[PDB]
Amino acid sequence: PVQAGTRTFIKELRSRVFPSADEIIIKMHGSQLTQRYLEKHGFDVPIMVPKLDDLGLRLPSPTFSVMDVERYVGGDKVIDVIDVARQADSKMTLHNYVKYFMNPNRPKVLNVISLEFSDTKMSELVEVPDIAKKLSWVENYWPDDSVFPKPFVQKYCLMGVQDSYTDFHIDFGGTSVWYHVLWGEKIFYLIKPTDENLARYESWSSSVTQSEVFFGDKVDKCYKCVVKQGHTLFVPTGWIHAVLTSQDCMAFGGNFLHNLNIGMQLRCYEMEKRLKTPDLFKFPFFEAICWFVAKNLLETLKELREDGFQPQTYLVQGVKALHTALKLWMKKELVSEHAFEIPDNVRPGHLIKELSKVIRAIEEEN
Ligand SMILES: O=C(O)CCC(=O)C(=O)O
Ligand SMILES: [Fe+2]
Ligand SMILES: [Fe+2]
Repeated sequence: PVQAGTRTFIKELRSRVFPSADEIIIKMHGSQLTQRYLEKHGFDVPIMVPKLDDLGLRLPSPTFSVMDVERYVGGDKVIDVIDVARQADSKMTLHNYVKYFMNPNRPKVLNVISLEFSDTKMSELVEVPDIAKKLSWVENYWPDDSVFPKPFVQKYCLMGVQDSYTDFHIDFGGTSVWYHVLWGEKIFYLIKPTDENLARYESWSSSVTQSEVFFGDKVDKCYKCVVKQGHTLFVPTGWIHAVLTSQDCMAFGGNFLHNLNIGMQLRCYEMEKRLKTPDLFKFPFFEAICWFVAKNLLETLKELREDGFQPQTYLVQGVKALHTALKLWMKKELVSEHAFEIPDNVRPGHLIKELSKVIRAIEEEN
């Protein structure tokens, strides 16, 4: 058995020659990446932006070190660290990790991918891509008067040593993500969320041998995408991926929900419940925001309707998806676990009704 994360597993991973990510990803300029563009062409595949020009992405120069991160963040903060060889979660202090990171003789391969710092002094040193902020649900529909706290999943600092490996997974809540390498290099293994691939992934996740079975071998194509320094990668909803730190690296990233692929976002969330993924603890109120969005998307439609216009395809599909989800969460035999997530500004029974007819119309009036 070849265990994920081990020196042996890495020998095989580094030797396989996967189909190039160039077969599917789109490379564009920071200026080309607009909400307008996405709403027409769709956001169904990874988008690569080689130069950060025009992304609105601001961050410390290529010399920003791991030592600086400890200063700006505070070596005291306890962080989640990954023992890659054992594919297990550990704990440490930003101080001890840096000490480990800088020692030339690393006795083990440890990785940091969950350090959220928007609540620290290192936050001012970073501004996320404008596109991410334009699409982000939290950026557009989160009321300043809710009881639920606003989620901080927009700024992560990643620091991994050579050969750190994150096994295949789908980002929490089915969120999209942006990724930038300050220095070093990351290698992404990307799998398209085809119905076949999603079923198989959920199967592989709920099987004991998951760690001895390379998921890349269970699908038709596993695209190798090399993210070199200065590059920014945008991974869309539901994409299954694994990442390998080919060399000591520091990168930044963030997660965001949007109106383009609501169907896939709802499918990935429901799957993550079925597998009881500890990751979902990062978007505790995914359902709360879904109600907020439904109210807004209902409005947009009510308008286009009362003025004789037909909505864009993705918007009907998306709203129709929210409809099923909201209705499922209200079932008498289930509402007891979803209830607390219903905002006090929304009338559950009523909203699901307004959605029902608005969808009824569009479907019939077409
Ligand atoms: O860097 C890693 O090892 C994993 C990163 C990742 O999965 C992400 O940004 O969505
Ligand atoms: Fe991920
Ligand atoms: Fe968001």
